[PDB]
Amino acid sequence: GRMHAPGKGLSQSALPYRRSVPTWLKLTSDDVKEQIYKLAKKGLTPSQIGVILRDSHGVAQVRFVTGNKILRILKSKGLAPDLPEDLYHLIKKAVAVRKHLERNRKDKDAKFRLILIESRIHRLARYYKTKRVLPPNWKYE
Amino acid sequence: PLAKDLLHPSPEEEKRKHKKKRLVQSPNSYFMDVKCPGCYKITTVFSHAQTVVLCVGCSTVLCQPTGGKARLTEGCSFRRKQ
Amino acid sequence: ADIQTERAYQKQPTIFQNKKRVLLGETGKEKLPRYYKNIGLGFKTPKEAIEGTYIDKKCPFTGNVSIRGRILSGVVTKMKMQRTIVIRRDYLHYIRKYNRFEKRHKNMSVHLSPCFRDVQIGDIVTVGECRPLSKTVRFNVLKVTKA
Amino acid sequence: VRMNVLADALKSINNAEKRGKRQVLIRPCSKVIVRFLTVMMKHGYIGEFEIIDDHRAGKIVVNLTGRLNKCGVISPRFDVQLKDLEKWQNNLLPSRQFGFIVLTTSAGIMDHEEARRKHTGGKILGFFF
Amino acid sequence: GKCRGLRTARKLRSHRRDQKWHDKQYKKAHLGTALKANPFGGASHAKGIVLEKVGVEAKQPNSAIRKCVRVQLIKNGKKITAFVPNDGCLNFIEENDEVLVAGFGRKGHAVGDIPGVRFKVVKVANVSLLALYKGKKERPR
RNA sequence: UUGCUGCAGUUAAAAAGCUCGUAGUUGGAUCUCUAGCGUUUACUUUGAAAAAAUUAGAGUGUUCAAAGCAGGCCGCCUGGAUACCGCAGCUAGGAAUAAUGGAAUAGGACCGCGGUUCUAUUUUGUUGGUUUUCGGAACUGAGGCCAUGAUUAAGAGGGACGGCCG
RNA sequence: CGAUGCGGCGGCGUUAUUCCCAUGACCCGCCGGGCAGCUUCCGGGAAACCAAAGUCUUUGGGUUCCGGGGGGAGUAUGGUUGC
Repeated sequence: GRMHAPGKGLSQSALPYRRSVPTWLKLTSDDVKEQIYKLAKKGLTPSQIGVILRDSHGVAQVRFVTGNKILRILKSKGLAPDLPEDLYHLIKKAVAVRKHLERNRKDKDAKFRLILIESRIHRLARYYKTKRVLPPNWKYE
Repeated sequence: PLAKDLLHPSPEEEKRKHKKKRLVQSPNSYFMDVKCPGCYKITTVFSHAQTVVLCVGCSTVLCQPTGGKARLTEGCSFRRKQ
Repeated sequence: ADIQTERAYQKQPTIFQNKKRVLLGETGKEKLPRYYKNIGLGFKTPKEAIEGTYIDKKCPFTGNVSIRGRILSGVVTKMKMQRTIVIRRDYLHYIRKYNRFEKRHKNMSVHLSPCFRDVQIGDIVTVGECRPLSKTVRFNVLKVTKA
Repeated sequence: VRMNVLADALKSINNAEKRGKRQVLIRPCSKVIVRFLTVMMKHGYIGEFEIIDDHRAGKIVVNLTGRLNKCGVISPRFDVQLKDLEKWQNNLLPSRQFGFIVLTTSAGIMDHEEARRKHTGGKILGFFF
Repeated sequence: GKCRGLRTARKLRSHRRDQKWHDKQYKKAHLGTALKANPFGGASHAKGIVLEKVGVEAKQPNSAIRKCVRVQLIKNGKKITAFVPNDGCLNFIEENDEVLVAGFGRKGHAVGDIPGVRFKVVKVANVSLLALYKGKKERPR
């Protein structure tokens, strides 16, 4: 089921068997790379970049056409962000809830949900410190 | 019950059954090409799409983001690719 | 001096450092002959030991310590003493009633020769048994392997 | 979450056979399951099976003959010696005439009778009769 | 649910070890609290001096006067009530005699009829009551 | 009726009011040798080491037996065996199973190539002074090659976005 | 097995936004996750009953808390928290 919820939701992406590039795809590996770079400069997230490239330009899977993933391409050049996507998003959700809580002292629900977010930050931070993508002195405030 | 070929299910039963609980996984989504009424240039869009997409040819909205599949604008004709 | 920290003079007891030298060799350069021995059980003596200027009577390469008995390993847990480190040894004790194991650790103080420089916490170290050196130290660091 | 995939695989086969289904679906598929099923087939309990290969992690579809009484997993993987094997085949098997304990040994995954023949201990995976 | 893991020997041993205290027999045995409270102090038989003869009434369903003796022990010098066994054995006992008493049979608990007695008289004045009952001996005068 | 094998917990005695969480335990597919090695263990099989007595057990008519270590043949031919000995520590095979890592701002592997310092203690029959190479190291300025280097994306999990819902 | 709540997917025909589509309200199916219900000799249980309280002598998926005849007793004492 979920991390911090009783729901057993089964809703994710089902990537097809055929890894083969579609015959109708005109864009080449280098052309896609140039597109990813141009998108990345506008200040976007690998998630958003992948969605925009899937919707607009008709690239089913970047890793199939190029042979490398979005964060990996941006890492290889050096247009990758300092904090990983998911940790950054948890921190901005945490500070948003804390900003709400600072006015509302009675909102017990907000306090409970903050505790649940903080737990996700710490559990993800520990993993990133284990893989040595963050420094070992990295704390949360 | 008791005799079904789990190996070779009938293709209509295969399509009905959930995308993740199929014998071999395949997405229900597809890639389709759009022909805008006030333009000559062709564009490709994802069946369940999430961003309002723009045709830079005439600078007009094509498909709308919805709960499921993206609703195309009136006049713009969609056709299945492979 | 660089090597001279204490109240008494530090010097290798085998080495004599007051030979009669003539001016052609005196004014040329200054270098004391450094004593080192090869410990037996296929352990190469580190270059920093045969080249270094450190003075340590408990170094197995450049001191009066003969390595004999058991050769064990351990992981470094505390480097917070003078030329000695606390290492941890993890093992599984088999309980036959249940037919299951329980993990147990032993922390032993080992002497770390000042040759082994820029050695960090967490890496594995192979230690050799020697005569007792302090109250609790009976083992001497022979070689380091990085994590 | 899922731990010891073999446990789910053997439990699935057991329930299917008790219910009287002529085929059973196992997911996911690992070498350990394939070798275990191979040992079960070699002695003539299941017969032919197919490995449906998707790119993620395979599924097995097993033809079931009405022969298998029980197929159990032993968790955790206990350390079994030649001297202790009498005790195990005395405890788990229903008779000394038939039934087999499947050990993973340095030689490979194999039944207890072959383990005695080739003279090597290992880890107990499961039993069937 | 029981933990079955290969490295759970400590958990199982710890649990089994502390859960044995909830057993009535083990706790009464191993904890040195029964022994000091036991009038004999873990001795099969004990010797005492008679205070007085006493008639203890039986339980509700069947009425009778059970003949007994109040005896003060030799080792710890505390008072107990002992039940004389066979018919007319009370006649052979007199006040202020030396008497060997044994446990009744039910491991220091009561009897079917006679309430609040643990002990029974086996010897009187260094002579077995069976011998005085069967007339194989006579009370030393 | 203390349950590791092997017990219970809706009503018989029993699941914390509820969620988070460190230690603890458990953890998804996937990779077919050049006197030094090979990535290191756990596991398993073999070997030496391990006091007798005891226990199992060979031989032996104590008159039988529990025993004992004696005895048997007409000066002789005998016996006083053998096995087990948790764990851990030594020793040599196996490599299924289970942990661990070998190259990701390439100071990565493998090949021949430029130089700085020092040294081996053979050499100009032996002997004193300079310069050497060979034997052997760290530091580097480049070059060629790798089919050059990232398995999959769990009906595991986090996060993103879309239109709702209460 | 028929309903139901939220979302998605496909499809005759009624209606409203005049009409065409396109959105609502219905109608008939499907898929996933929830609140449940009816039926059943799957199988359990001492039974009452339970599609879990099933897959248990054909006994091992992972892990936490926890009971050991009835009273004494959630009592006495000690510790700790609180005005």
